[PDB]
Amino acid sequence: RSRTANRSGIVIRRRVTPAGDIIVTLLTPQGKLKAIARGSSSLNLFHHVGVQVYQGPHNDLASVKQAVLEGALPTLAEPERYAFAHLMAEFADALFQEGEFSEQAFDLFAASLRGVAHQPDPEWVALVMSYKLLGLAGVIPQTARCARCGAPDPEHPDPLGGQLLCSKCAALPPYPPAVLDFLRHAVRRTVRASFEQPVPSADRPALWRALEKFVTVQVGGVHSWRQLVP
Ligand SMILES: [Zn+2]
Repeated sequence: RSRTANRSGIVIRRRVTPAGDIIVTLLTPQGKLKAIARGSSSLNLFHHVGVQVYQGPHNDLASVKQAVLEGALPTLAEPERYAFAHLMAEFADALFQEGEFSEQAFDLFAASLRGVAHQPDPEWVALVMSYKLLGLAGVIPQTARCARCGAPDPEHPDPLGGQLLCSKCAALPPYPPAVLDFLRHAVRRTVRASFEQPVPSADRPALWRALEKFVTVQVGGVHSWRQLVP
């Protein structure tokens, strides 16, 4: 809401044009920012960056006037970490359509990139953080009640909505207790507590499947993200 503006954030999308200029999307504490750098920092993917940005009535894209690298995670150069970082970025972009993206969502996102970069189990960090991001977006699964009939404490898969069905609405067998436990409490408890309670990787494919379904149903700017899910 001004001509010129200083913003700090993380590059979550980056495309160089044949013309030689960099079109970037950033997540900042004040929300998503779409910007262009015509042609210090090269605004590299997943870099935490400080920019001065001009936008007037004759340019719909804000124009990057100066850009300084404030922080980077060089460890996202590892294909597997990079894979999950790219998943978090695309997830954040699709969830949250902007301004709608608080200071707390920014901090959560950044923390997710830090977990992905630094921890033994990046796929576990991806999952925890995706359910925690769902919460701050106000796209919360109702796991205390059955998706169809409303019966408390549903324990079964939900093939259509990605939520939870009770035994009497469900065709499929119950989830294992640890999947169930996580599906119930992932959104509400701390990042750290969920980090110290990892779900076994044999049970994980089912968490991704519920997550896909739920997002495909509740949020519409997807397909890019779907393609990066394990
Ligand atoms: Zn039911």
